[PDB]
Amino acid sequence: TVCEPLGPDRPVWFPGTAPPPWLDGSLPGDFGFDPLGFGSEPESLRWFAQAELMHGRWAMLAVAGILIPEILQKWGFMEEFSWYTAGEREYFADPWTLFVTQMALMGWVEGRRWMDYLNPGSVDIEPRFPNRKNPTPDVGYPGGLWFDWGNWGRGSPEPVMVLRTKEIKNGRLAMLAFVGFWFQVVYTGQGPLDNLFAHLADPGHCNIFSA
Amino acid sequence: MRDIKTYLSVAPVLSTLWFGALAGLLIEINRLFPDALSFPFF
Amino acid sequence: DIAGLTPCKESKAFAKREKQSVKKLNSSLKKYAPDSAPALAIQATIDKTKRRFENYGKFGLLCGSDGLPHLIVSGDQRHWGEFITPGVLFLYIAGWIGWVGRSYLIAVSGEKKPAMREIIIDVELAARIIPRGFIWPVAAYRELINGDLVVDDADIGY
Amino acid sequence: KPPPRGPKRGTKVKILRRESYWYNGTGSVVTVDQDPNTRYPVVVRFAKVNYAGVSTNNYALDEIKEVA
Amino acid sequence: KGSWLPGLQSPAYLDGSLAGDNGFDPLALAEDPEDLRWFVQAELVNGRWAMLGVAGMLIPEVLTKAGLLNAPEWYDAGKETYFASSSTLFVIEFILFHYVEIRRWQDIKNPGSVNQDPIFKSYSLPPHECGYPGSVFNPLNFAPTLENKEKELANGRLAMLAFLGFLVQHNVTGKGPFENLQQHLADPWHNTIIQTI
Ligand code: CLA
Ligand code: CLA
Ligand code: CLA
Ligand SMILES: CC(/C=C/C=C(C)/C=C/[C@@]12O[C@]1(C)C[C@@H](O)CC2(C)C)=C\C=C\C=C(C)\C=C\C=C(C)\C=C\[C@@]12O[C@]1(C)C[C@@H](O)CC2(C)C
Repeated sequence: TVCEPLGPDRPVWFPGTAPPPWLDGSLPGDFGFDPLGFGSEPESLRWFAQAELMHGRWAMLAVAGILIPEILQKWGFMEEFSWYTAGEREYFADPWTLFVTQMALMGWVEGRRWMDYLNPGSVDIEPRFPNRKNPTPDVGYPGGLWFDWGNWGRGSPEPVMVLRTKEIKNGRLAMLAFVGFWFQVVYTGQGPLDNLFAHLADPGHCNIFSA
Repeated sequence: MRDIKTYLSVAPVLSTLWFGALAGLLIEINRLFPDALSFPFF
Repeated sequence: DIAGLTPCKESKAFAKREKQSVKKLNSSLKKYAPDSAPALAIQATIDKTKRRFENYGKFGLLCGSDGLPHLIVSGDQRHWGEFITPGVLFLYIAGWIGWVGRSYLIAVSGEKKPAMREIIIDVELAARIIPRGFIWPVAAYRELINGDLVVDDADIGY
Repeated sequence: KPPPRGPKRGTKVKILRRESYWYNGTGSVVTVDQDPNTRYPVVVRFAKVNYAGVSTNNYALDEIKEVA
Repeated sequence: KGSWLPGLQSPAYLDGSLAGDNGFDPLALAEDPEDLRWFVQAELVNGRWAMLGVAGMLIPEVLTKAGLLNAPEWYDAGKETYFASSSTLFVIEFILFHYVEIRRWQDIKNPGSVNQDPIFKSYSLPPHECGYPGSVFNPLNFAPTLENKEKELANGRLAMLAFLGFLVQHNVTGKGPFENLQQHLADPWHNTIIQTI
C-alpha cells in the first residue's frame, strides 16, 4: 500500500488543476478525475472501485473473445464469422437453457463473492495445513494459490500498486474498445479488423465521415 | 451524495417511480393476456 | 342456463356481435396498402378480437339474451373463474399491503419525531420490512390470538 | 421538608380531565409549582399537538393518574 | 450451525438447540417463541406426511412399470373401483382423524394431559417429549437422539419439496414422474421445463 498524494507524484489528468481533495490517489489508476464528485463519500468510493475492477476484467475477456476469433478467421485456418451475429448462432441447445444455466452458476459464484464483499474473510477458500500461515485478503485481490498461483500480486515481480495500475488502465481501455466495437456494428456491418483494414487503405477518406 | 439519497427518499419521487413500475407491470400483463376477463386457470 | 342464460358457445347474438365487429373492421381495412404497417396492425387487432371471442367461448361464460357476457356470482363454484378466485386473490393482495404498512408504521413509531420518517421513508427499513407479505394471514392471526392487535382504552396520544 | 405535591419528574401521566384535547392521554410532567395558592400547578408536555397549536397546559392533581 | 450463507450471521431466533437449525428465516416469521413452537410442530407433521405421500407416489409407479405389480397412478386411483365407495371410507377417515388430531392438539395446548388411553388405566403411556411421542409409537426402543431428529427433518423438508414437484409436474404434464425421469435420461437437454411450454 503506497499513497500518491498531490505534487509531481500526482500527474493531474487536467494540467494546472488541483484535484478534488477526497481523491487521494491510493487506488491505482487514479488521476483526480471526478468532476461529478460521485466518489464523495468513502462507501460509495469503494463500491465504485469494485464495480470498476469487475467491469474492467469482464471487458478484457469480452474484447479478447471478439478480437482473436475474427482475426483467426481473416487469416487463420478456422473462419469464425461475425461475432455480433454469433449471438443468434445455432447450437445443440436453445438459448434459454443456456441462459438459465448461466444464471444459476453465476448467481452461485457472484453471491459467494457478494457475501465476501459484505463480510471480508468470512467467505474464503484457502486451505491450511499445520504451521504454514495463510495470507489475508484485500477484497478484489483474493490471494492464495487459487487466483494468484504465479505469486504475482504479492511483491516480487512488481510493486503492487504499479501492477494494479496496469490492470485498471488496460481495463478502461478495453471498456472503450468494447463500446466502440458494439457502436460500430450498430453503424457498420463488419468486424473490427475489417474496419481497421478499411481505415488503413484509405485513411484520408474511409472514416465515419465517408458517407 | 448522501444528501441526494435522503432527497430521493422523499415521498414524491419514490411514489412516482413505484407507480411507474406498477403501471408498467399492469400494461405488460395486459399485453401478454389481452382482455383477460375471467380466471381460466381453475 | 341460470335463469335461461345460454353460454355463447351456443348462443347466436354473440356470433352476430362478433360478425358485425369483424365486418366493420375489415371494411375499414380496405382503405390502405395491403402491407402498410397501419393496415397490418388493423388485421392484428382483427385476429386479436377474434381470438378473444374464441376464448370467451371456452370457459362456460353464460351469456345474455342480447349477446353479452354476464357474470354469475351466486356462490356456485361452477362459475367461479369470475368472482371467487379473483376475489380471494385480491383479498390476499390487500391483506399483504395493509399488514406491511401497519408493521412499518408500528416499527418506525419508536423514534424522535416519527413524522420525519413518515414523510421521508426509511427505505432501508422499508426494504427489510416490505417482503414480509407472505406472513400477513398467519402473523396477524397470532396477534389476535395474543390480543396484540387491538387496544381497549388507549385512544388519544398514542 | 414540607412534602411537595405532584409527581417528581418525567412521570408519564394519564389525563383524567374530560374537557381537554388529551382526555385519556399520555403526557409528561415538566414541573409543579409548590405554591399552595395555585389552582392548576402541574404542567404537562405531549407528543401530539392540538388544534390551537399548543402542546402544554395546566391541571390539578385530581385530573392525573401517575401511570408508569 | 451450517448457516446456509457462509457470511450471514444467524438471528437470535434459531440458536441451535432445536434440531436442524441453520438460521433459515430471511423473513423473521418465528421471532416469537410460541409461534416458533407452532411452526416446529407444523414442520414435523408436514414432513412426516410428505414422506408418506412421496413414497406412495414413487414406489407404486416403479413397481408397476417393473411388471411385478399392477396398480393405477396415484391420481388415476380415485376413479378406480374398490370394495368400498369413496364417501364411506371418507367419512370413516373423517371421524377417526377428528379423534386423533384433536387429541394431538390437546397435547399441544397442554403438555402431558391426555396421556392415557381413557379406556383402560394400565397400558397407557410413558411421559413424552412434545413432537416426539412415547412408547406405543417407537416400539423398537429407538433412542431419540440427535442426528436422528436432524435426519428426520432434512428428509422431511426434501420430501415436501419433492411432493410439490410431483404435484406441479402432474399439473403441467399429467404423466408419471418416473416417465419424466426416463425421458430426461434420454436427453436432459431435450427434456426439461423449457420444451414443455
Ligand atoms: C425433489 C425435487 C425435484 C426434482 C428431483 C425434480 C425433477 C424434475 N423436474 Mg421438477 N419441480 C420441483 C422439484 C423437483 N423437480 C418443484 C418444487 C417445482 C415447482 C417449482 C418443479 C417444477 C417443475 C416443472 C414445471 C417441470 C419440472 C420438470 C422436472 C424434470 C426435468 C428437470 C427440469 O425441467 O427442471 C425442473 C424444473 C424446476 C423448476 C425444478 C426446481 C426445483 C427446485 C429448484 C429445487 C430443486 C433443487 C435440487 C436440490 C436439485 C435437484 C436434486 C436432484 C439432483 C436430486 C425432472 C425429473 C420438467 C419435466 O417434468 O419435464 C421433463 C417440467 O416441465 N419440474
Ligand atoms: C479505442 C478506441 C477506438 C478506436 C481505436 C476506434 C477505431 C476506429 N473506429 Mg471507432 N468508436 C469508438 C472507439 C474507437 N474506435 C467508440 C467509443 C465509439 C462509440 C461512439 C466508436 C464508434 C465508431 C463508429 C460508429 C465507426 C467507428 C469506426 C472506426 C474505424 C475508422 C475510424 C473512424 O472513422 O472512426 C473514428 C472513431 C470515433 C470518432 C469514435 C470516437 C471514440 C474514440 C474513443 C476516440 C478517442 C480516441 C482514443 C481515446 C485515443 C486512442 C487510444 C488508443 C487507440 C491508442 C477505426 C478502426 C468506423 C468503422 O467501422 O470503420 C470503417 C465507424 O463507422 N467507430
Ligand atoms: C397500510 C395502511 C393502512 C391500513 C392498514 C388501513 C386500515 C384501515 N383503514 Mg385506512 N387509510 C390509509 C392507510 C391505511 N388504512 C391511508 C394512507 C389513508 C389516507 C388516504 C386512509 C384513509 C382511510 C379512510 C378515509 C377510511 C379508512 C378506513 C380504514 C379501515 C377499513 C378499511 C378501509 O375502508 O380502507 C379503505 C382503503 C383505503 C382508504 C385506501 C388507503 C390505503 C392506502 C392507499 C395504503 C397506504 C400504504 C402506505 C402509505 C404506502 C407505503 C408502503 C410501505 C413501503 C411503507 C381499516 C382499519 C375506513 C374506516 O374508518 O373504517 C372503520 C375509512 O373510512 N382509511
Ligand atoms: C413445501 C412445503 C413448505 C415449504 C415452505 C418453505 C420452504 C418455507 C420457507 C420459509 O419459511 C422459511 C423456512 C423462512 C422464511 O423466512 C423464508 C420462507 C421461504 C418463507 C410444504 C409441503 C408440504 C407437503 C405435504 C405435507 C404433502 C403431503 C402429501 C401427502 C399426505 C400425500 C398424500 C397422497 O399421496 C398419498 C398419501 C396417496 C395418493 O394416492 C393420494 C395423495 C393424497 C395425493
